[PDB]
Amino acid sequence: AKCSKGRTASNDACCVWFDVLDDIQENLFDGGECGEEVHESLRLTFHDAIGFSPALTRQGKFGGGGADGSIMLFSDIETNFAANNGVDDIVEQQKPIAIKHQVSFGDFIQFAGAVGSSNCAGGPRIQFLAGRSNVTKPSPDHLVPEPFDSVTSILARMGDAGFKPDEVVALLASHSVAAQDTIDPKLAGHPFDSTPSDFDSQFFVETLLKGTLIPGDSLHKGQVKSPLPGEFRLQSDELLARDSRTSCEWQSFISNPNSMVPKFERAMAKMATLGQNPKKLIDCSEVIPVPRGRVKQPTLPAGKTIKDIEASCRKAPFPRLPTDKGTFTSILPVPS
Ligand code: HEM
Ligand SMILES: [Ca+2]
Ligand SMILES: [Ca+2]
Repeated sequence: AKCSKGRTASNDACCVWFDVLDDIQENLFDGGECGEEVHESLRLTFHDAIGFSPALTRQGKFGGGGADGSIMLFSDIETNFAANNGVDDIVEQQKPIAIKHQVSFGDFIQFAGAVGSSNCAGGPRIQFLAGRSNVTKPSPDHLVPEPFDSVTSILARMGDAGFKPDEVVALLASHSVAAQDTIDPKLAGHPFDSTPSDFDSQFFVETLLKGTLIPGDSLHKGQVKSPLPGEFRLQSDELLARDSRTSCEWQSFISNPNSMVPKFERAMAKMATLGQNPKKLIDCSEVIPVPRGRVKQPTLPAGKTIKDIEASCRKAPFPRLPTDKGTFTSILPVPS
């Protein structure tokens, strides 16, 4: 098939996404930058997808429709979940966009995440299937994992959805390109790692550092201590990095940074299609750009040493990674 601007799709129905791609890379991702709107976007893929409980379904109860765009269709309901605070912003930006192209909301949300992550340095190229219904029902509450939930409860929430523990760690790779706004509003935009626009293993490293700093005037529900100024640290992430169910895979992304993108692509492709039949969708992965950027060597921050690493696995010693030189430069917030 032939699409706009001299472009080609194996399947004709994918042709609309090429023009969607042009719009969001300009009028949402600012010339395809890996910034706030990509971060929000990528986070939005999860808040839509995870509204999916087969355990609830098995009991004659509605268990959510996963990647069905309901968070957008029923924004009023869903975004006033406490687990969904700060989410209404990127929903209300995306909504008019997906309307003009008459793509379904579920399709659109998975698209923006797939597109934006490709904008990130050493970013992943996420599979993108299309044709999700635009008819669904709002997600039941309390399905989204909270940063103050226990690992045990978090594993069980994602296992219910479909994920084994290894896969959760993989998905969390998204935190490399991430900051918070609602745990501590006064620290809004401070990233979970030192390089929030690179898709690198720095998140897995800095999560294993000891928490030594209180960045705000106090700590908060779901927040623990940071290892570095400018950096925020989630309770859930600190735990998962050290939990013996998850510590070794957490570490695997450090000892083998090449494995991070393909492992994260696999799991994302599951997530983008929770509550969906892939055999009932068409493959428009072509539209999603090839990411630029080499896999970076993971480094220990300036001022840090292997002594600062809370090594939590068990089968395999921590890898000998070099320390950055100089004094540590306090980490700049993600732009407004
Ligand atoms: C497994 C349970 C998870 C928990 C408990 C969790 C928790 C959080 C929290 C508390 C924030 C900060 C939100 C705020 O207050 O502004 C955040 C940010 C973010 N999360 Fe996660 N998350 C989880 C899984 C995921 C997954 C599966 C993805 C994507 C695959 C993801 C992608 C993101 C992104 C991209 C951000 C940055 C948002 C921004 O910078 O505006 N998270 N997460
Ligand atoms: Ca949903
Ligand atoms: Ca990063």
